[PDB]
Order: sequence, then C-alpha cells, then structure tokens
Amino acid sequence: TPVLEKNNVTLTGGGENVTKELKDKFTSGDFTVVIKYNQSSEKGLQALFGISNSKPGQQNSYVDVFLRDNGELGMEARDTSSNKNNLVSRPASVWGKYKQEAVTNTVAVVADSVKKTYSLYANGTKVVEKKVDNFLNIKDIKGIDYYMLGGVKRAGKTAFGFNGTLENIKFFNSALDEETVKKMTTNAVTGHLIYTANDTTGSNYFRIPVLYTFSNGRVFSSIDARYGGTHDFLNKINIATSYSDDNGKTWTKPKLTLAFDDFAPVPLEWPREVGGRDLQISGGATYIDSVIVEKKNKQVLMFADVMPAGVSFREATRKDSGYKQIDGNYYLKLRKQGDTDYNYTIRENGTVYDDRTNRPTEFSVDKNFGIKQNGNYLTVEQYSVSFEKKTEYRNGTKVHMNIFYKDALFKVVPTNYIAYISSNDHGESWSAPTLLPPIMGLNRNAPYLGPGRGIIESSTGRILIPSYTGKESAFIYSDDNGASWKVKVVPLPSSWSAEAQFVELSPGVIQAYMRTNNGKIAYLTSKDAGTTWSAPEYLKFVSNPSYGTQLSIINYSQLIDGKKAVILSTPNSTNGRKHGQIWIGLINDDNTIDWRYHHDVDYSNYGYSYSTLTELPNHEIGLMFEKFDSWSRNELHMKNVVPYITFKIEDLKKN
Ligand SMILES: CC(=O)N[C@H]1[C@H]([C@H](O)[C@H](O)CO)OC(C(=O)O)=C[C@@H]1O
Repeated sequence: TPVLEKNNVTLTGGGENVTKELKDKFTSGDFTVVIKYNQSSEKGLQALFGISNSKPGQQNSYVDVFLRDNGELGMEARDTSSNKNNLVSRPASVWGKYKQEAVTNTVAVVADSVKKTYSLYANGTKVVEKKVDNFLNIKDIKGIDYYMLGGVKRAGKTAFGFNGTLENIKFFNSALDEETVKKMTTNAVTGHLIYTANDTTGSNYFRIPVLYTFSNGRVFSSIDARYGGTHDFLNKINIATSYSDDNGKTWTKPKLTLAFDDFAPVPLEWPREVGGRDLQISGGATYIDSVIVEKKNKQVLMFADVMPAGVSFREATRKDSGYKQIDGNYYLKLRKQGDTDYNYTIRENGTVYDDRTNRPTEFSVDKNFGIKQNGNYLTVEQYSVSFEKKTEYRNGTKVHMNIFYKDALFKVVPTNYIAYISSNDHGESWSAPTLLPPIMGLNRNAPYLGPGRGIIESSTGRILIPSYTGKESAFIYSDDNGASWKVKVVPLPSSWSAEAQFVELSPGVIQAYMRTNNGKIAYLTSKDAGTTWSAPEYLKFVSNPSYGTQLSIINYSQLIDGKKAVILSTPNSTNGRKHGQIWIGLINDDNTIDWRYHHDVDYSNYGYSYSTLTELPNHEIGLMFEKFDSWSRNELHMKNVVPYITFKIEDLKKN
C-alpha cells in the first residue's frame, strides 16, 4: 500500500510541495513511484516528482523521474558531496498526443538497493532495468529535506517544472515486484500493439509493419519478427502475420508465415549498452521486407527478400544472380562442400544435377529449400544464442539441411533473392515459397523489395511490385495475372535506397513515390501503366535527413471534398526519423495533386520511422508504424514500439 496518493494535480511548471506528507515515510530508502499523467506541453525536460536536498550548494542531491520532448522516460539519482550521478532511461517510452488530446500514460520507477537496480516502466512494459555500482536510494543522499510533485527543488528553486495533470501518483516505501508494476502501468496505450515482445512469434523485437485490406473486409498485417535485436543485418528474421475480421478492433495472435529453423524462434535479451548493441546473430538465414498484394481473382500474394546465412544488403554479391541458363531454362545453382566452383543445378522436380556430366545426382531439394538424399532428409544441428559477450552454438536439435544455411552440403550463391507465396483463403494458409527467376539478368543480384503493398493497375490488370537496387528502381511486374514476372529497371539520379510505393491517378497513369539519398521524397510518373517513367520530381513540403526513410502511400476509395484522394504517411524532420505526418492529396482533373491537408501524428521531436497505411472496410484509416527512430544507434533493440492507430478522415484534416 501507498504512503502517499494524490490525484488530479494540474500544473504549469510550478510544482506542488508534499514534504510534510513524505518526510519520514522512507525508512529503508527504497521506493516505487507510479505516475498516471498527461502532458499539456511537451517542451523541455520535465520531472514528474522530485526528492531533493533543497539547500544552497546541494543542487546535485536529488532523485527524479523525467520526460523529454522526444518521448524518452528516465530517472536520476544524484548525491552532491560524493559526486555520484546515476541516470537510467529509455528512448521512445511514452506518447504525447493523439487526435488533438494529451495522452494519458502510466510510468513507474523502482529502486531496489538489495539488487542495486533502478527499473522504469511505461504503459505495461519494463522499458529499462539497470544494475549500477554507484547505487543511491533516498537514504544514501545527504540531507534530503524536500519532496515535490511536478519538479525538483534545487537551491531553493523549482527545476524541471512539469506541464500537465498528474491524474494519480502513488509513492511506496519499498521496491514492488516486476509483475505488479507492469500491471499497474497497463492502460489504453498498451492495447495498441498487434505484435508484442515474446508473444506467439517468440521474438522480442519487430520492424517493418505492413497493413493491407482484402476484398472480403479482412484487414491483414505482416511484420519483420527480428530475433537478434532490431538490426537490419546481420540478423535472424521471420515474417509474422496477424489479421482482424472486425475493422481492426481485434487481432489474431501472430503466426509465423515465412521462417527458417536453422535458429529457433525464441526470445533473446539483446544488449542495449554501447558495448553489446553492435552484436549481431550472424549464422542464420532470413526473410526480410515484405510486400502484399491481392489479385483480381482474390488470391493474395506475399513477397519477401531471402538472405542466406551470412548474407545481407551489405555483404551480397552484386555480380551473380545465383542462377545458370541451360538450354533456355534458368536453374538455381549450387556449390558442394569442398568444391570451389558451383558444379550443380536444381532442375525438374527439385532434382540436383551435376552440371559436369549433365546427369541427376541422388540429391534433391524440396519446396522449402530443404535437402534430401535418396528421398530422405539430410539434417544439421540448430543453433542457439547465449550471452555472458555472445556465442552461437549447436543445441542438439536436428532440423532439415537447407541450401540457405551455414552448414549445408550444398549452398546457393551468397547473394540476396526474392520469394513469393500465395494464399487462396485470405492469408489463413500459404503455398510453399517460389524463388523469383533472374529477372535482373544472370550476372546481377535480385533487387530488394520496397516494403508495403503492390498494386493492380486498373486499365491493364498489370501487377506491380516495388523494388530497388541501390542505383535504380526495379518495378517488378506481371501481365499474365502473376504466372510470370518481368522488370522495368529505371536508373535513378544517385544511389537512392528507392523503397517505393505506387498510386494510380487515373486509368493507365501511375506514380511511384520513393525514398532518396538527398533528403526529399521523389515521385516518378508513368502514363503507360509502368512501361516508361518520367524524370523524378520531388515533394516540396517534406524535408528529411539525407539517408531517408520508407514511406506509405495509398489510394483511398471515397471522395474527399468531391475529389479522388491519396493518403501519404512519412516522417518529416531533418533531425532524425521523427515528426510523423499523414497527408491527404486530392487528385485534379489534369492529374496534379493538391496536397490539401496534413495531420501530425504526435509531437515533432517524437520518433516515427517505417509506416503503413490501409483503408479499413468502414472507410476509416488504419496506421501501423515504428514509434521510434530506427536509424539511430541509441534506439536499437527496443521492445513494444510498433503500435497500430486509426483515424477518421475528419481527424486527418486537422493540423
Ligand atoms: C533488406 C534490407 O536490408 N532492408 C533494410 C533497408 C536497407 O538495409 C537499406 O535500404 C540499404 O540502403 O534499410 C532499412 C532502414 O531502416 O533504413 C530497413 C530495411 O529492412
């Protein structure tokens, strides 16, 4: 039970003195403080409460919990005369605003002198726990004599003044246990996660959300389940999915849809300290960066990049497709252990052929890229990961030997591929993966997918899938309803990571909106359903760092102000992946777009990285996004940071 509980304390920087109420309550010196609050203004560093020695000379003798204007939650515990200064925090811990209202958050700190740890909670997640050698509790700090809500009294003056309402605050004179505080901090914000740390996927981390609405009214999601922290590479990554049959109100428990089992789908506590955060899982095959489209016959397609163990965007050979052409057919090539050349091909029925004799061997490759010998699977030992400093070790479980694995008898060229799977039941079940043929040419690697959706161009029925090479756009398309694939390769002005998404403006007229390396969003126009493309133009109202970020843009089915509309989601800040905005663009008779409305998702300094939009069956808009800066090295390996939210068009008109 609490030693003090206060309510509805509204403050504009001035604080409230609770010294009488708390002096003498903290007999051990340990504490837990649970704060339900909303901010009226996010600017500046703000303390939810402060326990201090307030006398002259003692300004570095206090304990607080604080909020920053970027959503970071932290705590300090400091003592002047011993020059001890503890700081524990996690970025991207709270929400600011949502549809014009201050968001209620619930945060907590626990100081446990027996464990010498400080822990912080926010909205049902333990965002950080840190053992510190210079531990300080209230009793360790010399001359504590002032206890304040909404500030810290330093040398007779209020510092870090809070602006908002403390809805409820509880002080306890002991360290409460993990499960209790998680539960006390659960609130509405907790319910915005579709994918959560250590859910059914077994992953602690997620990136790259995709939302898509099927013609039956199902709203479908996919995501990268990233097991070895949030690194793009090297990593062990599966694609997970989850769906809603009620306009997004409730979602299925995630399922694994594309996954390799050379490593198991198990939760790892990836180190966030500078000394460990660069660590990667290096020996494991992966699927990464998903694209969803629904065909006109209602079959659903999902594409993803395929990385063999040890391969990524960084390491993949650019000068080999991994295919060989033999008698006009293209066959995936293989190198056998102990050979220097690639002497083998996978041909009809998955039969592995020795290219030197042009005869079938006793080996074959199954529909999931697993290897058999005389009809029986070959196996290898699965890896697990251990920390103490990281080890990847053989764990004694047998999985099928696979051509994408580190320990295979036959291996593919160490480059990146694309695979696609199809579903005839709106994503309850999926075919085995098909690898894309060497559409870029035999002597070039596959392109890299632009995460989000593809489209069906309405006048031709052409299926378009966005991708990029690092130097060109690669618009993968089919003119036979997905039976065969070709590509339009478009050289770009510079080395853009050209993650793109399409809209259709009018029949036969499409635009590709994409990331660049120059700070702007580019759009290229085709008036022949993607066969030829204009020179790039640039949006004038978004200004981002040079590296860029993925965007989402969709067609919307309903008129807005009497006009056909598109809806765009992007960060908009030169300071980082921040300041999420949703823009409404109304299409004019002449196919120019009037970018008439924008909505700021949260405050400007709050994190906003990869995103995905979909129109719900009821004509509201669903948004999932990375609510953190996914470029920053300081925001790596964070749990429960990819929420789902919804807007009415009337919400999006405001800002
Ligand atoms: C396949 C892959 O690596 N995709 C990643 C992509 C890529 O590395 C970059 O575009 C190279 O320039 O970058 C990012 C990113 O947050 O910036 C995330 C993607 O998942």
